[PDB]
Order: sequence, then C-alpha cells, then structure tokens
Amino acid sequence: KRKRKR
Amino acid sequence: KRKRKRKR
Amino acid sequence: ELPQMVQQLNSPDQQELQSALRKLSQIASGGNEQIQKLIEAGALSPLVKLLDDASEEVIQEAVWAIANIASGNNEQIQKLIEAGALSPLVKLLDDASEEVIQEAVWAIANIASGNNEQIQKLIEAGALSPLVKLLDDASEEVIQEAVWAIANIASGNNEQIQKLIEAGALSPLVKLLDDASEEVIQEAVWAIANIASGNNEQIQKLEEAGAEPALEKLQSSPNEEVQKNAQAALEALNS
Amino acid sequence: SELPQMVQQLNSPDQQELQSALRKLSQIASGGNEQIQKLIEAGALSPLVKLLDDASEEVIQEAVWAIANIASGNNEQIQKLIEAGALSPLVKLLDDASEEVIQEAVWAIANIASGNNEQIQKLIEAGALSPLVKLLDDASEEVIQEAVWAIANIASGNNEQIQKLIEAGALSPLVKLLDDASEEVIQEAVWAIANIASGNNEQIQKLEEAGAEPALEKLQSSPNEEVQKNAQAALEALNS
Repeated sequence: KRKRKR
Repeated sequence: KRKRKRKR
Repeated sequence: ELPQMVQQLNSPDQQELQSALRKLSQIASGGNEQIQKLIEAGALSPLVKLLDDASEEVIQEAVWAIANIASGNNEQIQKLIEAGALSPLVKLLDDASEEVIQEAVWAIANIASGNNEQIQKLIEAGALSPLVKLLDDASEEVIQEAVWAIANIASGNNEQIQKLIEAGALSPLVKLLDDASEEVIQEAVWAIANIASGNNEQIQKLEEAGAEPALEKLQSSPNEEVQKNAQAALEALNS
Repeated sequence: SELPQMVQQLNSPDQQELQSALRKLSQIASGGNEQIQKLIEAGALSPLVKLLDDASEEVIQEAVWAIANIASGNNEQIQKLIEAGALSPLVKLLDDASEEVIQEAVWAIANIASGNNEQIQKLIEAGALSPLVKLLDDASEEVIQEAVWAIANIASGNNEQIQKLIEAGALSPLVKLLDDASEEVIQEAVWAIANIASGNNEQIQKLEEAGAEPALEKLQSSPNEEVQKNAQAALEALNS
C-alpha cells in the first residue's frame, strides 16, 4: 500500500 | 472471465 | 540479523519487540524476494501469534506486516494461511479500532486475490459476514478495502459466489453502485459484474436486489472500466 | 522509592523545592520508556499537567519539557498523558506564551500525533489544527520545523483526519514550504504532502488546486533520497 506512519 | 486483482 | 529479529518477536521488552516488528514490516513491504526471506527465517508463525494477546501498538504493526506479506505470490499467501493468519485477521474485523480494521481488511483483500482454494479458506475462517457488515457502518476508507475484498471473493467459483449471496452481499453492493465516491462505485460494479457471471439462480438474486436499474445508470459513466463492467453485468441479467 | 516524594513536591508552596522536584522529574522523563513508566506508576502525570494552567513561567517551561519527553514514550504512555488532560492546556500554550514554551508545546503535540489515529483524533478535538497551521509562517524557523513535523504526523492519520487538516487551511502553507530555505523543513513538508496525496480523489484535487504539482516537480531533481521518493509518490498519486 503506502506507509503514512513514520 | 471473472476478474481477480491484487491491491497495491 | 533476521534470526535475531525473529527471536525478538517474543521479547518481554516492548521497545525491543516494537523495533523488531518495525524492521520486519519494512522487509515485508520490500517485495516478494524480501517476503521470501521472512518465510525462510520462520517469521510468519511468531508474527501471527502477536495478534492474540498483544497491545494495540504491537497489533497495528503486526497486521501491517501481515498485509504486506499477503501482497506476495500465491505460495507466500499459502505460507501465511498455514501460519494460522486467517482466524485472527477475521476476529479483528469485529472488535478492533478503525485503524486496525482498515489494515486487517487490506490483508484479507490481498489473500482473496490468491487462488480459489485460498478464497475457500477465507470463507471457512468466517470472513464473509464481517466484510458484508463493513459495507454499511464503516468509514469510506474501510468500505473501499471491503468492496475490493468482496469483489475478489466474487471472482471465485459459483459455490463461493453463493456463500457471498447467503452472507447478504447483494443489497449493500447494489446500494454502492450509487455511492458518493467514484472509487467505491468502480469496485462495486466490478463485484456485481463478477456475481453476474454466476448461475441462473444467482442472476435472479441480482435481479431481485435491484441491480438492473442501478447498472443501467452506469452505462452513461465517463469511466471506461465502469461502463464495460455495467454492460457485461446487464448482458447476463438479460441473457 | 524516591518518586512519590518528588510527586508530592509538585504541589509545594516553596518555589525552590517545586523547581528541584520538576527538574528531577524532567531528567527521569528524558531517560527512556521504562523511566517514563516509573513516572506514570508514581502518579506524576496529573500534577505535572496541572502546572500548566496556573503556575509561573519557569515552572511552565520545565513542566512542558517533561510532558514533551513523556510524549516520546509508547502509545499506552501517550494515552496516559491524554487521560491526565494534557491536550487542552498544550493547545492553549500555542498562542500567547513565550517562544521557548511554544516550541516545547509544539514538540509535545508532534510526539502525541505520532500515536495511533484515535490519539490524533483527540488532538483534532482539542483544537490543535488551527494554531499549528498558523505556526507554519507566523513563527521562528525552528518553531516552523516543529509545526510541520506535527502536521505531517497528523497527515499520517486516516482520510477524515486529512480532511480536517485541509479544512484548517494546511495545503497552501505546506506547498509554500516545499521550496523553504531549510532542507529539514522541505523533508517534513514533502512527507506531509505525500501522506495527503495517498488520500481520496477529492483530497488529491485539493492538493492540485494548492499548486502541489509544480512544487513537487522541482523536487524530482533533489539530491536528498527521502525527498525524491516522497516527491515521486505524491506526483504519481496526482496523475491517474
């Protein structure tokens, strides 16, 4: 997907 | 055909 | 470094556990060759075990790693199923936070993109009822993931389409053909087109759910994929 | 066995005794998660948060510094800080307080925003977005860097949370920060924009209207690898 969280 | 697709 | 990372998955120190989990999630998101390294290091069973008796912060990271492993090839999805991932993923859809639910549905949609035997294992794990329930009460974001999972299950065999109908999928799917989000409509019309390729009894259930007028509205859509799926489903309802 | 006495001294009328206990508390708060847990187990959070509403400048500075360090703990520790009522007084400090206190309050908020989405929701409910967006231009370059970090963390939340940021007017100042003089500010601004770009189609449209495309295109030549990767992901999201 896409990792928004750092 | 029955459509199956990977989520990215 | 991978065997040490795997050992740290059952460390009592929550910082050492979280660091190992983040490292594992990064590898899991690095492609199929990276996922294979995790399988070979024996990471899948300890990772699945974290979903049971762990903190919310551990669960969120573990589900994210699992969802990425599930983006792998069908043999990798199979290893995830063999590690016992399906029952805890399905159990998260009922009680977990919206953040955890969103990730669990993404993992399930990825597993549902596997082969028919893998879709069958999802059905046997009890995925259908909670996924259908998410089409009403959940957020637009969770609905997007849920319709993708349902559309993938609907690409299964006629017996699997039958289980979706019995789980009450047709009424909310037809309702989603007129959703405020174009993204949701695209996924719902794909799900309905898959169901429409079913048997005559299943086509009759689509008819009774009001799919015909809903699909006729989508024949005048600017999206080429939506138009093709609407036309395909309509041909089946009128065949 | 010395922590309960330190907690008791957070209510002492002697300012020297109060400041000494606060300093002791801050050193423990900066000592890692196990040290923060000892502060939680000694009941330090409720009286520490109370030192924000009424106390003197020196007391407030030390108390907010301790709170920002406690906020660097795990999500359950951030949860205890929210339950201690930290969010309303931290947001209150963001305007009409010293630059030193404002800096510490933004740092605390950015740390809390690194928590789970329910915790980001508590920040939104506490009214954090409006003052954080205001700090993107009407503050020092050091406070700006902190504010963008807090906004990028809020942008890592769900789509409804990204929507609240858009409504707070975050997009135009974030796009302006894509060409800021500071590379650290650029890094944070491009991460926030990449997070917003992974949102829904209506949110992608709002980024387009904010002029994100020409600003991200300029960042495709950037020597910083994390900037280039975020700029490319945001641009790929904008073009479908």
